[PDB]
Amino acid sequence: SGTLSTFFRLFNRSFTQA
Repeated sequence: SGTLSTFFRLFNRSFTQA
């Protein structure tokens, strides 16, 4: 479920870099 964890990991990582 959850998910949300992963989605938040890719969203934060992508926002930080790029």
